[PDB]
Amino acid sequence: SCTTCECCCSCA
Amino acid sequence: GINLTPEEKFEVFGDFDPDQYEEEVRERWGNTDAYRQSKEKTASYTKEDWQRIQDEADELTRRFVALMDAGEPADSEGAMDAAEDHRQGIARNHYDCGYEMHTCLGEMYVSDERFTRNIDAAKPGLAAYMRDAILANAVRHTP
Ligand SMILES: *Cc1cccc2[nH]c(C(*)=O)c(C)c12
Repeated sequence: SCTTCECCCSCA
Repeated sequence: GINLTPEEKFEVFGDFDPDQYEEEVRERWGNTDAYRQSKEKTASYTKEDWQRIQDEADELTRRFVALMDAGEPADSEGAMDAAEDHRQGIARNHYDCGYEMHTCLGEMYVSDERFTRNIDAAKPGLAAYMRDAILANAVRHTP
């Protein structure tokens, strides 16, 4: 996912 | 989109730059729902929104550290409830997330230390605890 860097993301 | 100045970004996150990572996520997932919603709603998000949120993450961290550092296992009633808080507020700020959905987010949480270093800046050895606490939480909350 989302932002690479604060808390959400990408991969399930 | 995100309305923040290079100098202001730091006031709210402190070193985390979305623009630079914006391009990066585009190449990584460049088509995931969780991401599309961020762009979707964030376009409406102002500074007041992110700060109230960051303060939210902080608070969430404060309890994790007080409970985690206490040597309390991540599947602790104390830890499991933390995750509950983690899911509620996070879904409403970026995208409706399910147990299965971000529990996995929790495991890939460690893969890109860009997340861990910004989060762990508050406590060395927490990104991993969040992962076990969050992943475990999804186990019992997923019927
Ligand atoms: C803070 C923020 C800015 C841009 C994009 C984002 N996605 C997420 C996922 O958690 C967050 C919180 C942000």
